Amino acid sequence: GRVHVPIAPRCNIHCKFLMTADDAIKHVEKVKEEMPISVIGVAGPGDALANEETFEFFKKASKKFPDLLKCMSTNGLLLPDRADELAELGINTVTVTVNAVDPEIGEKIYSFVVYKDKVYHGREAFEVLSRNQLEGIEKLAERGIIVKVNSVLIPGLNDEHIVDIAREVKKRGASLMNIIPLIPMGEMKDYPRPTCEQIERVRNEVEKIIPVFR
Repeated sequence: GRVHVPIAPRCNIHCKFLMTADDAIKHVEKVKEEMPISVIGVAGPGDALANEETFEFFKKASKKFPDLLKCMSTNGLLLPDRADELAELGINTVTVTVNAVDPEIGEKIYSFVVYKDKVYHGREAFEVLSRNQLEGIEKLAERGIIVKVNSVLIPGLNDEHIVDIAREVKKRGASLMNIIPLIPMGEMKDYPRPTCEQIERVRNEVEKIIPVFR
């Protein structure tokens, strides 16, 4: 019962691990006529916040679809600058991908970040992303938007660090954490998919700090 529309091509970060807005509206209305829908979301293919089409779409969906839950996923880089607008457009839930809170780990996950038309590399890239996404969680949460945090479990990189993430995002106002196992491909093809003993171990530990999606 959830429709995601692909209207957000541009991404503003490089992590190592199409419709117009009006065409997406017509798609939702056609899908609603054939299937019960309760949620509309924007999640990709890039970052939702890095694309003006995202906000044009939710503006129109506000009028045409007041009853539906509205959600989006983002890396959070633009959340401090867009959090107010998201609230005004009726976004109910935002999923923020947070893969580290310690820069010695985060610098190994992100290669660069593009923010206000400056390219940051390496450790500075993660520090900019991390500050913005964590502040963004609190700006969303204080406006009533449900914040869900996605964290990719990278064995040998952040596996023992996920509970630190959970403590930090809980302090900022997150409601739920979703631990996602790494699927190695291309960049970081040399990392393994986590064992299922490990994924359920970390889920059980995180659950003591914040609710976990299951």
